[PDB]
Amino acid sequence: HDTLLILGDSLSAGYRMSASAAWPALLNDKWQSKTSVVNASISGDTSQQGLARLPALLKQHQPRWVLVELGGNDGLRGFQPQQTEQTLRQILQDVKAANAEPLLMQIRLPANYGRRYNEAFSAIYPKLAKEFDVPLLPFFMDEVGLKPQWMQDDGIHPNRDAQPFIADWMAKQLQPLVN
Repeated sequence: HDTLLILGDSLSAGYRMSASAAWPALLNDKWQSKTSVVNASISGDTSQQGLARLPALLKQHQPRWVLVELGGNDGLRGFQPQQTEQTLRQILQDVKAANAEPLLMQIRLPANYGRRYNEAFSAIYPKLAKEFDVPLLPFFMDEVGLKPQWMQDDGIHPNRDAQPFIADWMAKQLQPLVN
């Protein structure tokens, strides 16, 4: 009955698969009658789009914890790292002000983007985790990517088959935090 809210993009919503197929639904199943998992993710969401939806989610779901998994789409849509940092800062602030605990997931961009860019982008996550003194979960795609059979054709998004694994991985990361 205590709720974890997942505020994510495609990596949590599921890319070209249903609600029921994505790892949060599987985690919800695994944690039935202990912890409620509410998936508030939408494919393609930027950090700014996530923040826009946040006040209505906090009021509606009154979560105890909010897992923030955003930033991956920000560069592609014209937002610089410094803008992503500030947007995430604001998200963490709203979660704490609603007396929930923020959990930040580390995001990594494709090597493709540039070495100068990736270091700056990746660096905002530990910076904010330290600044707000919150859990920083590792980027699960670092592991999922090691199995081509778990990747959709685009080489970016985990497929249906990957979702049970990711649910297991999240359950383990989140266990000490949630009961």
